[PDB]
Amino acid sequence: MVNPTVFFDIAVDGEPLGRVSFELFADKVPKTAENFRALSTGEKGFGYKGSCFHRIIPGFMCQGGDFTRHNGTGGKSIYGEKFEDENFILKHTGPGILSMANAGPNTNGSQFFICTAKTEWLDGKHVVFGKVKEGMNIVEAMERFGSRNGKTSKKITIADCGQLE
Ligand SMILES: CCOC(=O)C(=O)N1CCCCC1
Repeated sequence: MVNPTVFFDIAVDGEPLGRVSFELFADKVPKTAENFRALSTGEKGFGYKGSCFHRIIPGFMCQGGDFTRHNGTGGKSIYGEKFEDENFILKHTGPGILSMANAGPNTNGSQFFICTAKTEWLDGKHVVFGKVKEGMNIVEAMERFGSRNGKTSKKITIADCGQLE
């Protein structure tokens, strides 16, 4: 151990954009970090590779991780279907925060978002579990394919993903 590092290679209608890497806070939210880690390697036989960022809102966040329905209504965890909010120790303090999307309390599956700003109104509502390490420039590039309601102007996909260490 040590907190693990995962990467995504991002593409735009298939054209490579670049690599984003994340530190996952297994020291504070081990169950949540492990879900995202395993979905990033695909070790359970499903996961993030090939999925899209379906909702990108400039100045707010980039949301993805629905690998089952590919529209924001789907996705599942490595623990069945959904799991509890683990804790809310960490806060949405600024750009680069990685946090769990949900449909209300205790409905974590696979969907997640990457903040591009401080979003303190999500504190206590979404479980923060990591941060961007490398590639914030790529997140900023992704953000530019979003819109105010979150519809993307091109398809923003996870071409590849996995664990770095
Ligand atoms: C910024 C994260 O957004 C979400 O998790 C999301 O999709 N929703 C927020 C919670 C209610 C349903 C809609």
